Amino acid sequence: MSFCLTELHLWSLKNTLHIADRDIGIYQYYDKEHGNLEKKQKLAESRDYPWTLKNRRPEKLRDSLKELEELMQNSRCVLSKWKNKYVCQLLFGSGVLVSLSLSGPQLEKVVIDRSLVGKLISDTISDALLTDSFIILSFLAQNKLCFIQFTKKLDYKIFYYEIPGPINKTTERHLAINCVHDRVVCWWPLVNDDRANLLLLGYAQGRLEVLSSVRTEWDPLDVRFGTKQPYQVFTVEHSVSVDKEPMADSCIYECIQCVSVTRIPLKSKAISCCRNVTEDKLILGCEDSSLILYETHRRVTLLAQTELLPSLISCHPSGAILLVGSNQGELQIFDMALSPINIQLLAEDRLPRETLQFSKLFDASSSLVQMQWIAPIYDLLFLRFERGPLGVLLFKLGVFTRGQLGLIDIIFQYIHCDEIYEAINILSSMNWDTLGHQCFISMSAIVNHLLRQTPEREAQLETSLGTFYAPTRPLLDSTILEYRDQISKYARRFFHHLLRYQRFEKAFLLAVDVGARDLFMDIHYLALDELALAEVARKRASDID
Amino acid sequence: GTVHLLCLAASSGVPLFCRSSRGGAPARQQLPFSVIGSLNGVHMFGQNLEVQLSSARTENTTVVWKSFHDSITLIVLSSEVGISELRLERLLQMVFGAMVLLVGLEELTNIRNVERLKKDLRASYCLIDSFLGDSELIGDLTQCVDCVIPPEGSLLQEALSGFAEAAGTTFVSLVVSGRVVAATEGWWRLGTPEAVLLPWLVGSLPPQTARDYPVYLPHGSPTVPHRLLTLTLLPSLELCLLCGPSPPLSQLYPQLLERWWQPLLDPLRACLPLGPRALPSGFPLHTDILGLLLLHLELKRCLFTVEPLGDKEPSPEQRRRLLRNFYTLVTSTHFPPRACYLVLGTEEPGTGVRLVALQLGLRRLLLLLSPQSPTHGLRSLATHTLHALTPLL
Amino acid sequence: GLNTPHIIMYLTLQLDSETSKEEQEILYHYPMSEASQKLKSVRGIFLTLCDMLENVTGTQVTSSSLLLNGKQIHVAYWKESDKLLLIGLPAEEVPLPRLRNMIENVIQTLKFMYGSLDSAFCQIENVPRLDHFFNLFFQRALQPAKLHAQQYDASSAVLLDNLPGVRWLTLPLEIKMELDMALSDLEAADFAEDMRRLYTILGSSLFYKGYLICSHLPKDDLIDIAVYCRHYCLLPLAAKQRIGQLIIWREVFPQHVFPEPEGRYFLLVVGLKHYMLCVLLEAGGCASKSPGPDCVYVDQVKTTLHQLDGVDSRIDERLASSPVPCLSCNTLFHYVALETVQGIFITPTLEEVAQLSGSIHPQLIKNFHQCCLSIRAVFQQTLVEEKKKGLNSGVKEHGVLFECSPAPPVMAYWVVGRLFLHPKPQELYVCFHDSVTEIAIEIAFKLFFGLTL
Repeated sequence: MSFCLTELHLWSLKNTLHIADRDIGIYQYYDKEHGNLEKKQKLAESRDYPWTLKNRRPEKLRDSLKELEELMQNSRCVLSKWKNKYVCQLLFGSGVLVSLSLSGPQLEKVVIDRSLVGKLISDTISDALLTDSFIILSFLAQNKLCFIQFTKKLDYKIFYYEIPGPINKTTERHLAINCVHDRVVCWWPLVNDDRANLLLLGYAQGRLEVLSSVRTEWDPLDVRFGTKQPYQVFTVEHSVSVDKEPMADSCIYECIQCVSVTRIPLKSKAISCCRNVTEDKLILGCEDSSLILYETHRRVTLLAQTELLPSLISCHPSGAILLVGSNQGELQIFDMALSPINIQLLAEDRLPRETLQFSKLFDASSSLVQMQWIAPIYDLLFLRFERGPLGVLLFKLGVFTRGQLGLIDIIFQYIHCDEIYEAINILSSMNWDTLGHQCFISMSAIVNHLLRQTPEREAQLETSLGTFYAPTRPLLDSTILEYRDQISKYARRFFHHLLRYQRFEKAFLLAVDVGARDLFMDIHYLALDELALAEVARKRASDID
Repeated sequence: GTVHLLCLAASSGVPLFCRSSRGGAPARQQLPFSVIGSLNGVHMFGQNLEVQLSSARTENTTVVWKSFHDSITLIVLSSEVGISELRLERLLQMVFGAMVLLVGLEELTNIRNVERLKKDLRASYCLIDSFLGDSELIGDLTQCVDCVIPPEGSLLQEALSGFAEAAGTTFVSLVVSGRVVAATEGWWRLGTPEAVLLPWLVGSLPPQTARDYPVYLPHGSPTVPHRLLTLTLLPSLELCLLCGPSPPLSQLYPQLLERWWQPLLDPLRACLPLGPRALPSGFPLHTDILGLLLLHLELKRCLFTVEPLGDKEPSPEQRRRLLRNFYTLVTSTHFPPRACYLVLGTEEPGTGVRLVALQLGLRRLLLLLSPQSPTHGLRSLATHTLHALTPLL
Repeated sequence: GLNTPHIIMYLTLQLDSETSKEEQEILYHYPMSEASQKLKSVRGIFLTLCDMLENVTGTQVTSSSLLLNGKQIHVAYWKESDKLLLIGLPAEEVPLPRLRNMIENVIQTLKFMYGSLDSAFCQIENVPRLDHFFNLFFQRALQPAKLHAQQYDASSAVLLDNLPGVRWLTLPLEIKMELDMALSDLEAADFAEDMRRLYTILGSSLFYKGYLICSHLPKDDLIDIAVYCRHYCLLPLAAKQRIGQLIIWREVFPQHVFPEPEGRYFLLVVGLKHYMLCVLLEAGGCASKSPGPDCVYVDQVKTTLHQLDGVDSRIDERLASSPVPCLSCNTLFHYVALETVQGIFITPTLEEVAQLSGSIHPQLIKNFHQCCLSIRAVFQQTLVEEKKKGLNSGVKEHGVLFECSPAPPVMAYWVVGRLFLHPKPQELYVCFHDSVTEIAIEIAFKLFFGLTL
């Protein structure tokens, strides 16, 4: 019954976007049951989210956006990126570069620069990288790496570099960029029977260069740069076992250097993946609607079933929430223990549902190609469709939380909804250590909830304290010592809670684990009044004295 | 639930009647005699100790006592949820006023002959049961005259008032199913229980082409045998002429009536099919409206409608109940630039009705709305609806 | 004034009125003054009805209206065991919906302090204590002017006394955890001098300046302690005055899948410097087996308060650092949020409304609370109907607008609240200008989401 409440802003002006009347959860820009539309106008205008866009100079926002919409429908987009929450650029295979700026969830500015179109000779750009100083371009049928350097920050110079890779006529060359702009990679899903399918590229001194190359042992599902030791190139390679069954191989390269690999068995072949912002969690979408999470610290593979094929996945930048998206518009929310979370669009009545259907959003054939939490709060999720509308999904993530949605906030909501079993699985996924502070507070919320109110709940109390007392993978000792005083106090209250009910044997075992002076006497006086346990408790008391 | 009403002569302690209803239906069940004597004996005990008992209520029921003059105690027991003393007090004012209209304050006050009252009040039982059960009338609860808006109000009103001198009275009205469609200025100056009770009596009585039912009008004529004459022209449609003892029965002759009412046949027929609704056919209501209760607070007249939607959720019987119950709530907030609303039902949409009310310009409108209605849009909806109804009252 | 007629009587319903003992029907009454005496003379009315109307109908009488001396007096009934509690108060000060809740709070308090309602009255030794209790009760209900920014609580009381909950202060987590740890530090404690423990600490709760801060105690025990503290003005005393030291010791009877263990309970309340800390102790159960305070439990609560005094300023900063969500003289004006499952209200602080002050403001606040009581009565009927169905198994929103003005500015003044039932029984109340087209779901989500005690 726990859910997140959201509102969608659809930036397209198309009349094919058949949002239902009184569907207050979705807003659309308008060009220059009607009473329900007017009522939504009143809400939108009482709010700071205008029903229509300015057509007035200098911005001419209505017209500049309309040209962007034409560009989206008539051309493939090779890149979309954000510089900050209000700044976006997107690039097309047409060679047109577009930048837009936002206020709140709403559009304020559109700029279209078509001057690059007649200057860049190309065949089918498949990919691009964007920085303020330069753009990197890649093509489906060429060994050309096209490099653009801006004299601004348009006024620019065009350079070309030769790509060393094989089969230039058909191979799709993917690109990625470090936050340190001095390093870039190019890669392709080579299948064959000179050898490299990944290049290490540098940038320095106004020039692009090739530094080195590797051949991976399996053809990658993804290639990404790390945020730590950022030059390091992480991959996820799907592979076939000698068992003739699918696996994911998380190879890492420092090139020819493969510094590490981890093999995770799969129920079915992976179709997508992403990394959690802490990088301690790898999530793969897979065939037959399966979702697999590997926790490196706990060294455990968790499985879950999903109601949609997870072709697109993206982590919330707080790291606490995963989104799973179908290309067909189904959306599902998961926590970091892979429990499903209900989704609701704003409405006058309360209706949490396990998935959200964006099939309601339009009658368009256009498919979802991107979900992205907007890069630097973070309550805005950018959506893009190919040959379809752009827009942003806003998450109304609490007032007292000040819009935050950490693992701690999910725990509090699960306490509020009494979803305790799920809250404990999350607590287990915290891995303590670096996250121990947030984990500790989440434990306290769970234990206080249960101590204030049955053997089923005792099992939950045992497990929650168990996440510290019996780790699936051991805690660092300094983590133990940081929380040792408070965890023991929460356990002491549980011992007393158990004694009030006729369950002395388990309470006895906890008294042994705690080992406090005279603690055993609390078993003795009750067992004294199963009467045999009273003498055992006397013996245990003597083991401290 | 069930309802019981008991009446006793305070001067002797002897019960005058007991009436009851079950499910809103007339019922023959009466309370135990020792209970009845104790219900009044406790009231008279308070009387001798300078205390007026006015109510009691059990978890299942509400019980109300009233003392009228020195002679009448009315005790009402209602086993229904959401019943309150205001509804019951207004009911007992209507019942007592009905006792006044049937016998006057003579006999009814300073009671000596109990046996005469036992026989004389029997006619009252039919009207009392009609009040105890459900009907598509709100005047008994609002103390406003139940009303209808005709498509041709100026045509009916001029012909209705032009007849008043010919009728021998300044008090004339046109009634559909207990609702007033049109009435004269003299008719509109009738006092609160008086203006409501008169059409209630008319609607509760079996139809006649020429009724003559005596009415000892409480306002200025409580001891004088004024009489109410009514003329049925179409089913549930009748004229009322409110008369002193002086006006002849010849005033009811068709030879005088036809020239005042025949020209009005079209709008008279137009008001007939309204039944439970009060607005003229084709009125531009918002489609989410399930019904209205429109009060005019200065004019003391109100329209009552339940819209005949085929969704039947709530049923018309429930819609009548909902508007009556909402009014009772409205009078604990609005009654001595404001609005009120309720949303009924379970967590899912489609589970219950929206209700709204607004007071503007000394008229107050109550609204029963479809489950699909937006809850944020209610005020502007209420504002537009009032503006459409503004010209009518 | 004190001359306004009111009465409490405890009456036997074994109506052997023919016997020789004078006023044998009365087991207790208060006040003794003349204003009550006429009400006392009509005591036979209640006796007649409390027998008769449950013979006529399937249930007990709950209330009645009498007129005396031109006053309308509402009289509440409670037939606990063929033995009746009766309370009569003027309608002029006490709305019927307020009275029926007030008798319920009296019934719960009597059972809480004395175990059972009938025996509390049958005990002659409890008479002067009952007289003191009812003296306080008939000042709160009848003569509110004693008040034990100005009269903010008095305008609040119209609504605050009716809700099934406790005024509570929302805090940033950075403060909340010091406070929760301090309660855990107390609840885990067992100190002496090898010995049987004197009590189990069933739980504890902390208040600051009339606001609940946090609790380790169960909800049901929070409700009973809060009601007791309302009747003795303990919470408002902390809110308005600096208490040097308060100590309260009482035996209590807080109702208390294995069965609940047998035992006896003690309520300890200690407070200093606007803090008030309540501890509920259990004799029997895991512990030894009426005594006064054992001193050691008083020392432990006082030590806990010393720890809490290190963060009082941090709380005051939260009280002082603008309203959350912010309020205008954004056009939100007021709110009350209640989770009925926990003893929590969330409200604008006294400091925050005083910060919002103006000539219009104090009138608007009184209107808000009074309208919310009228709303509560509607929700309470619904809650009872739904509870009956829930018991047999083992309405949703209300609001009003008032245009108000000091050629002054005219402002819209919505008062709205909503009742939720299924995942939780919870109630929201809000107040805002019509300039903002608010959705109750959006606000209820924002306020309740991430909320925890």
